[PDB]
Amino acid sequence: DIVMTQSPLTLSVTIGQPASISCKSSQSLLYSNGKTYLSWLLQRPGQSPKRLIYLVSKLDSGVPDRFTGSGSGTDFTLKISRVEAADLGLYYCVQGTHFPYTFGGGTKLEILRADAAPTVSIFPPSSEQLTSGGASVVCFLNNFYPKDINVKWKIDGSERQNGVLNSWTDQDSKDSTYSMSSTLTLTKDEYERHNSYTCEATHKTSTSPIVKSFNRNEC
Amino acid sequence: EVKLQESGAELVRPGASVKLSCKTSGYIFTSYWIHWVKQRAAAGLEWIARIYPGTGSSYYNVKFKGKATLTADKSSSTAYMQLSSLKSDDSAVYFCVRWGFIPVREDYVLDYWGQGTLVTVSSAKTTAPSVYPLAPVCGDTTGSSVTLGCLVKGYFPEPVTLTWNSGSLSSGVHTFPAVLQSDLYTLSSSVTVTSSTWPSQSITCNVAHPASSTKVDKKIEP
Ligand SMILES: O=C(O)CNC(=O)CCCP(=O)(O)OCc1ccc([N+](=O)[O-])cc1
Repeated sequence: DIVMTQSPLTLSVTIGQPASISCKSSQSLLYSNGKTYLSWLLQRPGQSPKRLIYLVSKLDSGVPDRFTGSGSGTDFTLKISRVEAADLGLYYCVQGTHFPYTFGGGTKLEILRADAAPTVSIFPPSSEQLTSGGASVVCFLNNFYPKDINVKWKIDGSERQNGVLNSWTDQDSKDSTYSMSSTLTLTKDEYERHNSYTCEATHKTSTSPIVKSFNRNEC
Repeated sequence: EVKLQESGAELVRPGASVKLSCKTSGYIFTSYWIHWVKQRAAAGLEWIARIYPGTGSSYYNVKFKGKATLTADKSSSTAYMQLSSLKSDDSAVYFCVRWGFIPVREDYVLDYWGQGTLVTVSSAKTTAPSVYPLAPVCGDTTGSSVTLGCLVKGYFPEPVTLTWNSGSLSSGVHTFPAVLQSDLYTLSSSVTVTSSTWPSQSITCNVAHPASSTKVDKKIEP
């Protein structure tokens, strides 16, 4: 099968600036009828893919002409003259000149925005959960940028690494930030054996880490 | 108006078979090729096969020969894809697509995609989730705004549907992607409202898990 290679694997562009993605095929995509069947798709977060361009450079309807495609033989490029917040997502090139049809690996386009520090929140276990003998301590780290962040759990000053469940959202198109959830689960009896719980976030927006914490005492 | 309506998410046992449907509307069914595409959580797209409902003529990617079987029902305008000998690596989202390439013309018409059918191949059993309210004790924001949460844990299979106040509360909410741990999922969501809204008024987390016929509502109280 024809291998389709895309580069870069990921790109961070600021709104208003140009961008371009490259796609390389292992074999010429020039068909014997003189047509080159290379298309470009975009798949926005939580959506089905959707073509933007067919036959190397023809644009589909409903598509703004900020997007242009070009290339020939084995080399192709998608160019965005001016990036908008809506461009966020995964881009793919596909070839239909050779059977079976093969897709490129994908290129994630992320919007580069000004650095934003996380708003951190901490929650103790719910009475309802404790009643089942379990205890989950949750920490939300919302609306931050860049995406690289590090959170540490500490029980009475010591670092706990086992029992952590993290989850990150994808970049929000509305504000270009990411959010993250970190849940530390323990048994009810182990929970009641400690005093302070802390969630620490290390992120580029500061040299001293954000710390949200609570003491379980009584009442 | 072209619409490709795909069947619901499926929980299937290994070795078993699934028949996925793609009901179409708004165009002459027998006139266009329907393609099937696979997407496995790895930003990867793979072409499986295509069928011309007018003649029943089908083309298969050799990787899927034997595995997939396309059929089309001209009366109901529904295309189908049967997957057999399922194994865990077959778990993914499968799309039916009215791609738009007209062979005779060698030109294109707009592509229309189905919403996708997520297939989970597992022998894990269906499990209802436990829904816990998350009200602040220290981490909160406190002054000006406050953030509440909802923890949905221990369920199988995906998906679960989570809303706040039936969906009337949509701004300021972040629902985090479910994470599977030991054949069970965990999902959480946060909602930030002003200090004047809550506790003054009611804020509930609505959780639904159709796989288990579960529908629970948890009010976030101080
Ligand atoms: O079949 C062949 O061998 C020769 N090639 C052709 O006849 C033309 C194929 C054209 P094209 O429609 O671009 O096929 C590629 C192609 C088809 C479907 C698809 N999809 O995502 O649904 C993605 C890509």
